[PDB]
Amino acid sequence: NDTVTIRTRKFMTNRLLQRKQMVIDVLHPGKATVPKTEIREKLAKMYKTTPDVIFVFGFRTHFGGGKTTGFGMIYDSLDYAKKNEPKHRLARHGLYEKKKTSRKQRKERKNRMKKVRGTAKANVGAGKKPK
Amino acid sequence: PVARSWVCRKTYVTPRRPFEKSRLDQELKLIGEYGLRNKREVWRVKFTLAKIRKAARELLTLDEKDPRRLFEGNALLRRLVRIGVLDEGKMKLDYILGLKIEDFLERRLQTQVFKLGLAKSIHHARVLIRQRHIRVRKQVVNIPSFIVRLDSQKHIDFSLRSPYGGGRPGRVKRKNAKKGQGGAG
Amino acid sequence: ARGPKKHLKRVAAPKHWMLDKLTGVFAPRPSTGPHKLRECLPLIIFLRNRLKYALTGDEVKKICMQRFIKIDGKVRTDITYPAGFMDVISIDKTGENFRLIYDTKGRFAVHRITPEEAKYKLCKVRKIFVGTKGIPHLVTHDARTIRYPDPLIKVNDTIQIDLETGKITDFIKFDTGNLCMVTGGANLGRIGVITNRERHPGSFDVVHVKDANGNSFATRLSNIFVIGKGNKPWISLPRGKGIRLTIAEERDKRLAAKQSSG
Amino acid sequence: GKCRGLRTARKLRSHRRDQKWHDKQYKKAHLGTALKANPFGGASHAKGIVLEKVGVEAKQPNSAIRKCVRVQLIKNGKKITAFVPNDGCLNFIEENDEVLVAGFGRKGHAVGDIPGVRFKVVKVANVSLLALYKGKKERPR
Amino acid sequence: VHGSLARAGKVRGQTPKVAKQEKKKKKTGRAKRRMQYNRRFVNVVPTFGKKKGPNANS
RNA sequence: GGUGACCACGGGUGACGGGGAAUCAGGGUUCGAUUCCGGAGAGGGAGCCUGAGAAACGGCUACCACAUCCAAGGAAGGCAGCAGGCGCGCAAAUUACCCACUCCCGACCCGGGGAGGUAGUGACGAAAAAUAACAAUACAGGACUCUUUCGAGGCCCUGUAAUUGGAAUGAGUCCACUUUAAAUCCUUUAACGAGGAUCCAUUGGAGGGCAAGUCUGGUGCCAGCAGCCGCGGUAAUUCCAGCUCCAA
Ligand SMILES: [Mg+2]
Ligand SMILES: [Mg+2]
Ligand SMILES: [Mg+2]
Ligand SMILES: [Mg+2]
Ligand SMILES: [Mg+2]
Ligand SMILES: [Mg+2]
Ligand SMILES: [Mg+2]
Repeated sequence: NDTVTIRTRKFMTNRLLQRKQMVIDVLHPGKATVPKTEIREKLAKMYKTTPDVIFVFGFRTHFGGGKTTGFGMIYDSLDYAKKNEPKHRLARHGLYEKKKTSRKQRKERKNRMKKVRGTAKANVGAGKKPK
Repeated sequence: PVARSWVCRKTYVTPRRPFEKSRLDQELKLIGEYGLRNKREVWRVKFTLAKIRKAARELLTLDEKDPRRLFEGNALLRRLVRIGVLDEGKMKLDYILGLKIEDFLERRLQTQVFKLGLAKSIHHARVLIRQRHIRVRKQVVNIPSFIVRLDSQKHIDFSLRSPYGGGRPGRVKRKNAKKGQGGAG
Repeated sequence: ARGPKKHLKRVAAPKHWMLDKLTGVFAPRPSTGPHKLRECLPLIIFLRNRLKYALTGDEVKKICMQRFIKIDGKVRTDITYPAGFMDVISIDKTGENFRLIYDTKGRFAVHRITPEEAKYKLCKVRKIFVGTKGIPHLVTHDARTIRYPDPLIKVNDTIQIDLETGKITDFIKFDTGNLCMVTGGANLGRIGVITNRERHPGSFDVVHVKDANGNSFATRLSNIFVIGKGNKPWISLPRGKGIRLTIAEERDKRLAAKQSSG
Repeated sequence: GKCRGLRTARKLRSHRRDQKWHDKQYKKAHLGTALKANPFGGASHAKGIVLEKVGVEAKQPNSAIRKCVRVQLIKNGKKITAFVPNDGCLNFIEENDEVLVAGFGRKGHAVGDIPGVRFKVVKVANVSLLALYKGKKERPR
Repeated sequence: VHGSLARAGKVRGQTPKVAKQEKKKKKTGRAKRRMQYNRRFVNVVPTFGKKKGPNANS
């Protein structure tokens, strides 16, 4: 916080997804890489936006510390962020719950769905006994 | 299938015969003078020199004012004067063949940081670079074989985080100071 | 194989796509369309690898489903639609239109065009004939066919199709002294004036064409695309004006630009 | 003299591949008789079972008892003789052990004063013979 | 066969076992190259021994 | 009638073809199962249904060879797909996570994909690069210097052993951050982390080829070494060892 500055380059705004995307780099001389939460509050401060619609990712620290470059995408509204954004970035900010079922379990369950023909009760009940 | 690259090459060539007293003595002269780790390092820079000479030979056998010769000859000359192994007044393809291995080893970062007074010996230069105390421009380099360029020549200096530029002395210093103050009243 | 291929390998992709080996194993296999996949540019790589509007395949699909791109004035929801050559890619939300023209180095360029100049398109007639009821028909390189063409148009000529109507505004005859652009082969992306056409019966004709700098180069007849009358082009040209520079001069051009910027 | 005509390439090429059969290396590498006769079957190494321990007299100028083993290969069941190349490594060998056997070093030709032994023992009972000789690891007792 | 395998490993068994003496750790890597570079190039003395070898037993 | 010494036909192939790989004066010689393109096959043959496209095999039918369950009346097979096994061998990995990326399929902005991505085993191989540096004492060495050998120091580099002797760093422990679909690794960065810095560099050699010992003890044509010359029958520069050197 004492000596940490943010700069933005390759900035361009596209209304196609109603967002403004840019490449951001943070200059932290003596600290570690700055956390994403601090980056979002600084970027929202610079662009006069709320620090809950911002997304930052892809942060790589250069060798020897100092600068760290990532990609920052901001939006003109939160609703558009729901419309077009990767679900993992949404879940990072807590705006999207995640499925908690194993892919292997889903394949076994679906294979048991294929085994049962027609009958809805047994089709949805095939995953009950062999848990 | 997979999106891997599989693009690699060897940077060195082993000598055709082993155990020649003349060759072994000459290579050990280069290792001792420029603080090289092993014989592979002098073989790799000999190999890069040989590749440059091979390209220069092929261009020389090519006809005069050939567009391919002029373009690639000027390109190769530009790289040589950029890394400082070839004099700027000596912009000739013939003069490339006169290059040796001594001036290629001269341009290494280990040699340079010794010859700019930042290191007491060539071995002190290598261990300092490996310990990450020397930076070029704004980026700190820990590679002894970093071939420096003429533009980057003037900008070699101690890194800020090292206990030779900015603050933050090393853990040996902090531990020794702690024991000194803790060992008395 | 047993049927048509619906996959495209990344390295097997056309060179002008500028795709890289590391990102993925595959490539955007272009769907069937008005242009051959070997000479097209799929819309996905247009909005992602050229205009940087989208980042991956999912994002570029999002604009298509929001129905913002109008290839030839028609909304296309196909992510891998083969655009092709001299097509007005119009995004009216940003009010920006592009004509997909080859540059100097034989690759599709980001050629911005004014909205008024974006209402028409040049096309090369590939064959003419007469169908039922004695109706003359004409087909173009853009695969679009029109009924009732002007009888003066012969094959390998040029027509000025009009968007939103699909009619002919003007036509250009193919003869010596016309401004053309090479659309295939080594000289792809070059502009010159037709100087000579050698006819080889039973084989492909060879057309010799001279650019504005005096450099004269040959090509096949099928690679010839007339784009103007005399010396004046009928469309806006991409940067470089369709000239070809040998490796000596674009080197010092880059050095001069670096010197001026420094 | 050799024909140098501009249209003699057929005779030059036919004469080359005809005369190439007259040198040993090309003949053995393409006829296939050497491959069939090789107990290893073109393999660098091959495993076998120690039939018995044997001693072979050296050649005329030398005088020693080279320590070898008769070993039949687990593939194709051929009985061969393998040298045991150290000071006391025959003691490590014993009856009915699985031994890795390599060539001796000059491609099916006998080496040194050992008469008619083309092979040497590399590993015995899955542990390296050099490891046993230098005491890095021991026979599983 | 003659049954002369009894003598196998005779000399290696008979050789008395003397342990390796303890010595300082040898320099390795770049420092080892430095040591042998100094041992034969910077201390060159012209002597009537006809350039004795590095392992001379004199 | 057609094809053949301008090599037909036949046989062999440890032959899928090519783009390419290795070696590299030039010319050539080998290798191309292997990620790209084309072909062929799905235990061996054969015949079919549907479909635009199959002679499909994670479609069917029959025979041949194996082989599964049976209440012996019957039924069900195709891992040269990803894992994982047995066998074969000199010879080759996890019965892992995920559609986030590249794309593909679908009625489709939403579903699916052992395609593919990620991680694990991984000294096939390739790139980079630690295992130490510095200072001052002693004794040599240097064109050293001062009287012209004799002694010292106004100088330079190594060496040997030392409370030296206090500077620097990782390899590791380990916080957070970062990456990522979730992780891991890497890069940052807190706190520890070096004086046998015991935080320990090995593999092969020392007669010649071919760099390096006419050292010491044992053996005594034996054991063994030795790619080739050759060594070994009593003080073996060649074996077995110790020390010391050499090569990477
Ligand atoms: Mg075959
Ligand atoms: Mg192949
Ligand atoms: Mg098939
Ligand atoms: Mg159909
Ligand atoms: Mg079938
Ligand atoms: Mg170590
Ligand atoms: Mg010895």
